[PDB]
Amino acid sequence: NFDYMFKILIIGNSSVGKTSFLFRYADDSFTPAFVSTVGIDFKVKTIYRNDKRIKLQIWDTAGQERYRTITTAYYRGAMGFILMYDITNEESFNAVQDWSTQIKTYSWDNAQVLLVGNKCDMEDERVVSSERGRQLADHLGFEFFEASAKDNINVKQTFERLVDVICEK
Ligand SMILES: Nc1nc2c(ncn2[C@@H]2O[C@H](COP(=O)(O)OP(=O)(O)NP(=O)(O)O)[C@@H](O)[C@H]2O)c(=O)[nH]1
Ligand SMILES: [Mg+2]
Repeated sequence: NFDYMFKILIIGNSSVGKTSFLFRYADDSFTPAFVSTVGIDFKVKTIYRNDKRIKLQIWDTAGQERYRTITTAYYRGAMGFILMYDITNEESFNAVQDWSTQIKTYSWDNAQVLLVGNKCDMEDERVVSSERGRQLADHLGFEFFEASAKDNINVKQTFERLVDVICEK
């Protein structure tokens, strides 16, 4: 049913929009409701790149600290990570460094990572500049993206770039 299968994990503080990000990408759907993820969830999505069928096993992790042990247990085997924060939430941005270290502690075999500042549609409520996001991504050695699960801005682009760097690894 596939030529390659890439395991991808979406991590970051609770409420940054990780589930919404996946919901938009996999089902082209979005819900304004906040239904916190219990531990970890996943969605499989088959994409077609260079005439090849790549199965994307996407794990949607819970952001709350109490689920750290449950979620980090899935880091090994992950080939790509979407480290997400909310442009309207400073605390979620300040947590990026620690999320980055978490990836280093539990990930294996040079997993690829993209830093994503979600909810970019909330321009009037923005608290973290794109400049700061880009600057942190650079220092962490990650490529940067700002996106919107709500307005469907850069969700596909984010996932496709991740698939590219994983494939070209
Ligand atoms: N305006 C806007 N709201 C968004 C966006 N993405 C997600 N949200 C909203 O932010 C809230 C939390 O989103 P959710 O996807 O549940 O976040 P999460 O990071 O998965 N949470 P947890 O880690 O607690 O499971 C929801 O109310 C959702 O509608 C976005 O791009 N724009
Ligand atoms: Mg969630």
